[PDB]
Amino acid sequence: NIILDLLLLLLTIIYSYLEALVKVFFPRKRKSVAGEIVLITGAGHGIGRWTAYEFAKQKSRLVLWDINKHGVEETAAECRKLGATVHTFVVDCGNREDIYNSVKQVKKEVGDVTILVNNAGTVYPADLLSTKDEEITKTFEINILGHFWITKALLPSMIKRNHGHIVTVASVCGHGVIPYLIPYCSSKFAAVGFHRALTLELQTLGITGIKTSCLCPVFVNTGFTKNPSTRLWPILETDTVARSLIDGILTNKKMIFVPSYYNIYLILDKFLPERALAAINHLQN
Amino acid sequence: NIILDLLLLLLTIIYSYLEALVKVFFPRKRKSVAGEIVLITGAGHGIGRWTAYEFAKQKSRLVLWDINKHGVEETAAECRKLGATVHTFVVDCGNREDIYNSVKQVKKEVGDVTILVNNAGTVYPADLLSTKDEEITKTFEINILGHFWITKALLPSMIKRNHGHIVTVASVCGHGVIPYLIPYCSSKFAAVGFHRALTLELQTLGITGIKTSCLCPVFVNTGFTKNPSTRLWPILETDTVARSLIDGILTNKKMIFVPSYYNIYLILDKFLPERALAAINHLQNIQFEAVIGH
Ligand SMILES: NC(=O)c1ccc[n+]([C@@H]2O[C@H](COP(=O)([O-])OP(=O)(O)OC[C@H]3O[C@@H](n4cnc5c(N)ncnc54)[C@H](O)[C@@H]3O)[C@@H](O)[C@H]2O)c1
Ligand SMILES: NC(=O)c1ccc[n+]([C@@H]2O[C@H](COP(=O)([O-])OP(=O)(O)OC[C@H]3O[C@@H](n4cnc5c(N)ncnc54)[C@H](O)[C@@H]3O)[C@@H](O)[C@H]2O)c1
Ligand SMILES: O=C(NC[C@]1(O)CC[C@H](COc2ccccc2F)CC1)c1ccc(O)c(F)c1
Repeated sequence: NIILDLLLLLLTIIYSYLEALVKVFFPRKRKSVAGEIVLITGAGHGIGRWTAYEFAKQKSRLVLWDINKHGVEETAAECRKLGATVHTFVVDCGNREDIYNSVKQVKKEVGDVTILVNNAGTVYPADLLSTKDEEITKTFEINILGHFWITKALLPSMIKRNHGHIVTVASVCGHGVIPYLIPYCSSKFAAVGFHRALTLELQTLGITGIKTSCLCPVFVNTGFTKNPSTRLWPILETDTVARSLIDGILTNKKMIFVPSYYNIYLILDKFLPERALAAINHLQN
Repeated sequence: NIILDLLLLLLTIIYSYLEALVKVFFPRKRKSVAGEIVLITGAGHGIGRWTAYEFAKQKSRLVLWDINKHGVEETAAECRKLGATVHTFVVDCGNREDIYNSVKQVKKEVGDVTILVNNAGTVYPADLLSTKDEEITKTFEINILGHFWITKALLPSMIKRNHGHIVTVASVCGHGVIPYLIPYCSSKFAAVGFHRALTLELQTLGITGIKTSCLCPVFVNTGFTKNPSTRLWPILETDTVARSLIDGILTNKKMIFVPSYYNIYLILDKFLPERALAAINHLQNIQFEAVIGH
């Protein structure tokens, strides 16, 4: 396993260098998001909090949602320090009725959301037979079902004006799988599927102004899960993931992997049947 | 589009011939399923009904589940004609409490299930803004959440005996997407994710005796979806899909696409230059009755 470990380091180094080379040779155009009404769910901590900071620097109008009232007020105070106008609401993003009532409030107090970042997430790591049925339902209610209710509530206005951006925060767990996270991986696959089907349906209907982005990071140091011993993937910092997300949104990138070189592990999976799967699985344990 | 059509036709003719060549050069071993207790969900019609017929010919003991008592008893009558012992139960496979109570009944009247075929599914074709929230919940309750409850109830015995086979009936919609089927595609991606994560967790735990299979067919002529039309994929017959499934199960195949050459369309998607996606989308011309605006 020494040879495959060093080979993958070089493949990672080659991809990371060639990406930065293409980023200078063929730069992608960056749109403006100043004055857009951006709703961010799960904005009281982690990826959502630092994504709100990126949108505050971008001069957007923010609408922050979370069940953690103290947390979302801490994010809002920093966004205001950054010069942004912020509105916070305590919303359970896995409760359909709470979402619809809160959208009525956002329309009355702020206006029509133009960028939706479905970031709120939940996880209860455990093997399948050690999970609680309530936790499995909670995982689907927040990680995918809530994406349907928020998107359904906010899409009508975006379609009317032919202008919007729906961002789905999924995970590399929506493309690949990790043991002890069966319900979580299943809901993250569901999140990727929703992003892909929504993207295709907007093209089929002739709706050219509504963009879609899907954020798929590896483990991020937010406290979301206990720290692992992952030698191949990096233990990302929150600010780095929020920077990758804002860059992807401004550039209309449909699938944003963090780190971007994760796409090689995905390409290797579709061309690997099947004894070489376990060899790379033990290089990260 | 004449040039790209012949390029796709050649890649389908070559795959179908090379598969039959590998099927003779490196044949896969077919296990026996005689005497296994096989639970088939949604067995009152379509894929589930004809899969039950394949397992009846294989000499397994069948446990058929469905909300339609009339249909599941009609499938059981034919399985009995085929020489099989069959037990039917009226179970809502999207209801957690109904599932657990029914598993207690299956243990008392039949025994411990060894092969679970999570086949029951639903779909409500419509664009996202024309869907009903009840339909979105129903889609997830049956197409994925029910897979969790049934698997959780039946896995303990399989782990105790180091012997089982969990079959998840997903769709090509769990790998790719079709417009007017956003909630359905999302639920089918979740079914594929569950199959893949369950497969990996069994390996990680050292459980070697529990096999997993995932059935991913294109449109099948079962009435599930109305007037399906595909210019590049065929409109499959039910018996063909049930034959592909039984062959995959007996051979411990993890991902069963019907037709098997669909894997080329999936490989082409991961090496897609954006402008070539729309060219094959218009040549495919996927049609089916759905609620688009009205
Ligand atoms: N942290 C990682 O390692 C990681 C890996 C990839 C993807 N993700 C995904 O990124 C997203 C954010 O994760 P994070 O690491 O920033 O987590 P975090 O714990 O730092 O913050 C998540 C936030 O979501 C909020 N939230 C939870 N349930 C909610 C609900 N019902 N309604 C509203 N808000 C709710 C929490 O209160 C919290 O403020 C999630 O979707 C997660 O699955 C995380
Ligand atoms: N038909 C296709 O074109 C097609 C394409 C690929 C995948 N699939 C999948 O194959 C599976 C079977 O579909 P089909 O075409 O055989 O459908 P079908 O309509 O022929 O039969 C489905 C059966 O499931 C039963 N069922 C529905 N809801 C149930 C519930 N709550 N509890 C128990 N039983 C329930 C129905 O009563 C019916 O007997 C589904 O998971 C479907 O998504 C179908
Ligand atoms: O890395 C993420 N979590 C890490 C854990 O907190 C700790 C490790 C276990 C997996 O354990 C093993 C795997 C293989 C062999 C033996 C193990 F013990 C999963 C939970 C994580 C969490 C969310 C994500 O979205 C994501 F991409 C990654």
